[PDB]
This record gives sequence, structure tokens and C-alpha cells, in this order.
Amino acid sequence: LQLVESGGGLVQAGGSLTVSCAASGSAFSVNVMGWSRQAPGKERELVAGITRRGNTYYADTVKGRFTISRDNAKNTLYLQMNSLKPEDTAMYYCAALADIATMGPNDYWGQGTQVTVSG
Amino acid sequence: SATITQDTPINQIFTDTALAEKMKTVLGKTNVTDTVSQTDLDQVTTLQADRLGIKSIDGVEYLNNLTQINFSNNQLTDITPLKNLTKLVDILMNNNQIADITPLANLTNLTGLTLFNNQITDIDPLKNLTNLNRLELSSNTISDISALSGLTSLQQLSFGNQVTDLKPLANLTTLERLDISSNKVSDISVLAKLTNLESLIATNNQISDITPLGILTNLDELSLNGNQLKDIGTLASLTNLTDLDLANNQISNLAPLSGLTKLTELKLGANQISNISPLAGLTALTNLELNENQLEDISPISNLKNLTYLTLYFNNISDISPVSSLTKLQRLFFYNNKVSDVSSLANLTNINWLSAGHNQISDLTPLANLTRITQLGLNDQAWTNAPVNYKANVSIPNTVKNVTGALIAPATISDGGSYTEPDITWNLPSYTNEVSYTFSQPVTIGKGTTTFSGTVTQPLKA
Ligand code: NA
Ligand code: NA
Ligand code: NA
Repeated sequence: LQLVESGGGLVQAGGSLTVSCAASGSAFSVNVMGWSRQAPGKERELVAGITRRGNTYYADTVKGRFTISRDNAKNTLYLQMNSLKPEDTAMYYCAALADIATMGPNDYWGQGTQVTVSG
Repeated sequence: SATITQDTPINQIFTDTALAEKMKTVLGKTNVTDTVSQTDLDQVTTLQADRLGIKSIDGVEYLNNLTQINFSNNQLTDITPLKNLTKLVDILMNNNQIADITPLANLTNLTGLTLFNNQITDIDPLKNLTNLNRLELSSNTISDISALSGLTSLQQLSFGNQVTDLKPLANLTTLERLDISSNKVSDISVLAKLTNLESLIATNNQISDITPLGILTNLDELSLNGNQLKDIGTLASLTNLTDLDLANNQISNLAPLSGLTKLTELKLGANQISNISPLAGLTALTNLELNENQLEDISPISNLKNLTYLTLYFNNISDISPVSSLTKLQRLFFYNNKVSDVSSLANLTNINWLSAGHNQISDLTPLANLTRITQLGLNDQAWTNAPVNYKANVSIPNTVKNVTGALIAPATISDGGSYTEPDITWNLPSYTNEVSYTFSQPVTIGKGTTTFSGTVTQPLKA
């Protein structure tokens, strides 16, 4: 499974931004997929997860502001982020996961896309 | 053959920058400008050049003695240079941008060809590669497998992603391992002919009628993850299965699995399951996935004493205690259930991964000795107290406890409420059907860190 994040950018606080994750391979359609984020000198945080059926996990930090979705026909994962805050500034990454609500010890997060929120 | 009659610089043969650099190392030279002889080129019989950013294999036609190549994970499009390398027996070229495989048509000594994750539609050039035993074409854009009908030495095959008609497989009875994942298949009648199959992977298709599988008794591995299965009666004949994946289907009736005692891995997530009594005899199970179902009573799992991985997230479970007999348990996932009491987890000290968010957990003290935990989830608990009478002044007790047994003060309180340990108090101007509060505290158990957090709802009677 190959994953490429895009759509990172600069937005002011209150704004919206969508990041996307394009997958190559048959595993996407039948994997739990998640978004994580890392700010410099901070620990990786699982932001959101989604099952093939469409059940979701959201971190407490983003619940009610972010929406994870998938288009299996396009092999693409999305994270729609509304009411963005400076604290949301990070590199955003997608990966296949074993669990809906936690990260494993060594997930394949690949390259990521930068999201910066200005106050 | 392709040959030089004078020593020639490496970079005039191998015009791709990354490939010239690789060939400089292979041919034992100092610079990509150093000359090599045909005798130097004649030495190269294997070339492992994966994930180097190679755009062109121009020059490899001069490596006449190549038998095995790996150019996987590059940016190849044109593979014309392979056309006359008739000593090639194995090619690994997955994860490129190849569309045109006409250069492979006369490589009849090929026994292994790996091309998954490319842009191939037309596989007519493969039709005379009759010594192939391994052919991997998954994650391409193939809609027609007519070209495979004569590949009667195939033991391992994959393809995708637009195939509808499996009839070209009918005479390929040497097949042992087949992966038709991510096609447009409903009709698997032809697979009844493939009686040597040991592994069948068919995820993300449109299959509902699995009756053709009944005769495939040599199957040890089966995946039909992501189909339209409901009646799985046929699977009762597959008594050699050890590894079964039926996730993402419409299955409610597990009875046909109840005699399959060689099963060690059984994946049933995202179905219609409310009764797991038919799994109580599958005592060889080490991995059971039952996420995204209608489970409440999980007492049948108490017999499955070899379980090491157990997934149960998104069910209706309020009693987790049947897991207390699962002494080998390493991974326990049950996010989004109704568990309040985790006392039954206290002696499951082989747990290294506990995911218990969005339950009704108020007291972490039973988790204190799960020292092997490295991954932990405890956030977003939710529970509703028994109602109390509405009046302007409402007071309720807090009973939330962290791993040490200390009370956790509320983080937020609805309706301008306040906390004086252990009571939350509200001054309400008028009736409201509920008030609430949250808590949120970092917790580390072993090496695993999470937020322990929740929302407590207090209904008020008018
Ligand atoms: Na018990
Ligand atoms: Na205290
Ligand atoms: Na209220």
C-alpha cells in the first residue's frame, strides 16, 4: 500500500482546509484508515480513523470540527478540517491501522502534508 | 544480443542518472564516466535496483547474461530494453508507471513476473509466457484475462482491477494461490475447477454465491472481505481452513463455521452478528475479529483460551468479563461499547495493546498492573446517571478515578456549574432535561499514553 498526502496549506484561525491521501493498492478498500499529526518536538497524535463500513474515531482535540471520509472508488481518504485553531498546526499523515481508535507500535505514516494555522 | 566493440563509458550506456550510479557500483568502477568492456557487462547476472528514482532502463540491453532483475518502486514507463534479454527468468517491477508490456512477449524463459501497482490494461503480450509459475498483476487496470488461458504452469496469480469474466482461468488447474481482490467479480463458478487451490483472496468484489468453493477442500486460507456474503453454509466443507476473513459482508448466521476446528484466525468484522455461540468450539483460535456487529453476550469467547488478539469495537457489549479466562491475550480492542467495569481485565497481564475509548469506564484502578501496555486508548467515555428531580440547585457526586484511585476533578461543567470535591453543583435558572460535565486527564500505563476523558450526563425530571 503506497500513500501520498496533499492539500496542506496556510489558513487563518476559523478557516477550513481539506487534506487528501491518495492510495495505490488493493489494501485501501478493506483497511481501517487514519490520519495522525505531528508538530515539531511533540508526540504523534491520532486525529481520526474510519472503517470500510464508515464508523469513525475522532481525538478529543478535534471532535465536532473535523470529518474523516473515504472514496474507495478513488482509493482516496480525506480530512475536512473546520474552525481551525493555531494548535492544529502540524504535519498530517495517513496510514492503514489495526484499530479504529489507536495507533500501533510501527505504522507506515510516509511523507505527510503541512497544515499551518495563523492566529 | 547488444554488444560494444570498444570500452565505453558507463553513462553513455546507462543514460539514467540513478541507474548509471548503481551500475558504477555493480561494475566495480570509481566514476560513471569510467569505461567498461563488454566482458565487464557480461558478468552481471542479477540486478537489484529498487526504489532508486530510476526513470529509464536504457542500457540494460547490454547486460545480455541477466537472469533476475528488481526495478520495483521506481518511475519506469518504457521497458523496451528488456525485449532481447532472453536469459531473464525473474522480473520484479511492481510500483512503476508501466502501461505497455509488449517488450516482454518473447521472454519465454520467464518463470516469475511481478508487475502489481502499474498502469497495465493490455496483457495480450503475456499469452506465450507458458513457463510462468508466478504472475502478479494486482492493482493494474486489466478488464480481460483471455491472455492468461494458456499459462498452464501458473501456481500463483493475481490481477486487477476491472475483471468480470473468470472463464479464462478454467484450464489453470496448477493454481495453488489466487488473488482476485479488487475486481468486478460476482460469479466465481469457474473456481470450482481449481481443485489445487490452497489460498484464495477475493476481497472487494461483488460475490454473494460461494457454492463453487465447496469442492476446494485443499483451501487453508480464504479471504472474501468486502463482498455480499450472507449464507456461508458452503464453508462447512472447507475443513482444512486455518485462516478465514469474512469481514465487511452481511453475515448473521455463523453456524456453518462451528465445526471448522483447524481455524486459528477468524475475521468477522462489519457483519450482522448478534450470536457467537457457534464459535465456542473453535478452541485453536488465536485471532478473532468481531468489530462492527450487534454483540452483547460475549460469554462464548470464555472457551477460546488460546486467544491472543481480540477485536470487538463498535458493538453493544456491557459485560467484558468473559475475557477474564483469556490468559494469553495481548491485544484487546473494544472502542465504542457500553463497558463500565474493567475489574475482569486486572490479571490479563500479557496485554500490550488496550483500546477502550467511548465505553462507560469511570475507574482505571483495575488496569494498574498491565505493565506490558505500549498502546493505550481510554478517551471519550460517556455515561448517563439515573435521573434526579429538577430544582434550581442540583448537586451530584463525582466518582471518576484514575489508575492510582485518586478522584479526577471535572475539566468542564455545563450551565456554569462548579466543583467542590466530590460534588458538582449547578444553579439552574429554569428546567432543562439534562446537565453534564466532562473530565480529561493524561494516563500512562506501562509505556502506553492516552487521554482518559469522558462526558457524564445527569438527566433531570420535570
Ligand atoms: Na469471567
Ligand atoms: Na483529591
Ligand atoms: Na441542559
